Amino acid sequence: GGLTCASAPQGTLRILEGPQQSLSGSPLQPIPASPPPQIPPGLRPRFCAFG
Amino acid sequence: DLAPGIADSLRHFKVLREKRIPPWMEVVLIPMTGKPSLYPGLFLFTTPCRLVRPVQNLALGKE
Repeated sequence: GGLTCASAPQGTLRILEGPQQSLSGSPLQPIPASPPPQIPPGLRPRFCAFG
Repeated sequence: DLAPGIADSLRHFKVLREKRIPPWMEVVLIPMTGKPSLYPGLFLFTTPCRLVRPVQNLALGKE
């Protein structure tokens, strides 16, 4: 009436919960790159010679 | 063969602030080859004294 060893298991199942990968879009930056410093339009000379 | 997917899943949780993964957990996965490289294994640090720095996570754009 006691507990005895039974037949060895024939296989093992290991369960884990996993989600999946999306598409590669690689959206690097809101406003991207190093935007260049640049000329103010027209500007004009702010200096003249004497005479 | 589950370590890569696990590291990527854990990195996606911290970026999107899902689960309870701290926004700053370091999911590290030092791969193992046959070469005498650093000891293999998946570490996960969340302690209060490490240095961190922001980087724009591509494929999610989520800093």
